[PDB]
Amino acid sequence: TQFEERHLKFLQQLGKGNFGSVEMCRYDPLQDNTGEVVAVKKLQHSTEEHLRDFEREIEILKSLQHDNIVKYKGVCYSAGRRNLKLIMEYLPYGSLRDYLQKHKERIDHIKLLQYTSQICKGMEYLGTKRYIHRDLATRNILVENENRVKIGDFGLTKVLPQDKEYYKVKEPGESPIFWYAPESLTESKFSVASDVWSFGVVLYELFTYIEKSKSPPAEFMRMIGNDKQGQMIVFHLIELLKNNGRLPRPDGCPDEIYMIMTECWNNNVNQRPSFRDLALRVDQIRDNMA
Ligand SMILES: N#CCCn1cc(-c2nc(Nc3ccc(C4CCNCC4)cc3)nc3c2CCN3)cn1
Repeated sequence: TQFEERHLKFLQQLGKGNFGSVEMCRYDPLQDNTGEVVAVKKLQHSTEEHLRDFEREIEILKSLQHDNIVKYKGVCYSAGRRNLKLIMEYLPYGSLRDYLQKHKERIDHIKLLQYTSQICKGMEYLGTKRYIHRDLATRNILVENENRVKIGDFGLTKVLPQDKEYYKVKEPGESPIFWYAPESLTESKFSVASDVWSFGVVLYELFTYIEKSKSPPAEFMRMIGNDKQGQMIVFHLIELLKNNGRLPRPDGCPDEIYMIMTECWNNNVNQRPSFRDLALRVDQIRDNMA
């Protein structure tokens, strides 16, 4: 937790997310080019609301210790408490979204299911802490090596109240609506079960291999008609999901995997599977394939 700004050497931008950025830096306190490369998240507009959210995000990440969750290393700030920065381990292959698109000819279904199982175990761990991730997507999953992925960003993550199994929240700005459960679109309710709905969309993403015209936004915009503007998009999306319109089975996806997706996409919040059942089903399919 003891990083001093004078010793962080900027190398390049790695990502520009909900509104902050992640940079590759070398932490080199001895100024001899032996320090380690780390990933550094900062806010791009340090309002007090975004800053309190960022402090809570930092506390959430520091409290998580799991093989499939990116490692907290520390914090760094300038004089006062301003320009707060989160220091994390650098993962060399980048986001799963980009990795999968780049290496799709070398990544088979058994490997996708290995990633799926690691994401499920990460999410189950979050749930044991009563955290709701709210932004599960392959762009927020990072690749440490070809056999290990990690949930890599927690900017929207909330803690459940102790008396309730959901958290109601609507932030100004724009929301990844094409990953959202219907009750998150209509009532702004987020829960473990809405994370399960999004997990279904992640599984869809993996099995499309991030083909550009097959993305959830592309498919949903086609299904509702590309005329829709602004708020009409969300309205028509809600109505589409209410009539059980769903993303199609991806090319080459086995029906057993598509059935996992469609069970995650249950309109009835209480009938969606748990992350532990998802991991068991995925691991049984993996074992059958091997
Ligand atoms: N999740 C999430 C969304 C926000 N976000 C977080 C990161 C991040 N990226 C990395 N590593 C990383 C990233 C990109 C590359 C590209 C570089 C050009 N050549 C191809 C590969 C390589 C390595 N390491 C991390 C983080 C967080 C903590 N550790 C990136 N975006």
